Amino acid sequence: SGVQCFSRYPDHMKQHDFFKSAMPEGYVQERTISFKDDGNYKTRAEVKFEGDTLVNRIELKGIDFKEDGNILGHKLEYNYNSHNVYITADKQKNGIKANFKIRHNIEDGSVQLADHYQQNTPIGDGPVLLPDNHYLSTQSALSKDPNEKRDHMVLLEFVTAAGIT
Amino acid sequence: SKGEELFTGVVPILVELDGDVNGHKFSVSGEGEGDATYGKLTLKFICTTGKLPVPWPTLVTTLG
Ligand SMILES: [Mg+2]
Repeated sequence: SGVQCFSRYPDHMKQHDFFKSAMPEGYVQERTISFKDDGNYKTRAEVKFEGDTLVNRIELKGIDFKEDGNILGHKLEYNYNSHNVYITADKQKNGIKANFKIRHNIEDGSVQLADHYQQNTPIGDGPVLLPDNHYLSTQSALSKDPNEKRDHMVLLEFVTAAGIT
Repeated sequence: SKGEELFTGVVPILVELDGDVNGHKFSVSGEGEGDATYGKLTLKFICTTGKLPVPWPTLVTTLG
């Protein structure tokens, strides 16, 4: 979710790709992630090229978590459900907003909702694409490197823009 | 857009996070690559400060 510039925009939707349009100077991505009946994350990221490399630098602050809730109690399964990211323009800031719901599977079979609210604004002075409403269809697979003993995550993700004819 | 010509091939990715959740401070470093032609991302993340104080899935949208 951090480098949505890697989404596949169908050719007929390429005029709606804010994320690539802000490159190489990049964008600021901010979120509030509200865990139902628990705490929240606030995140601020700068996504930009450093040479030929796409860099995502993030500061994350979490408050109001329950000591024995699903987050600090580590009660969430190591897996991930498919979801859509709903994007709208934010013309007043020459960027975009997004909203979506993540459902984290709890180890008892229940679900921990994480409501996501997102804002992105360009860093540079080049023109950017302000999109019509659409969404990103996202599928993610989490795994472990069997030779890795540090605490780690391996992620494979596929993202495709959709919602416009 | 001009920016999109930057994405027609495989692009290396670096991710760096500093976190503080309920006073539990931690950092994560990630590496991998993306291929927007296919909407495809592959990344590996390491908690560089020791054990991650929150579940990895809760960081996917931030780091991925
Ligand atoms: Mg239009």
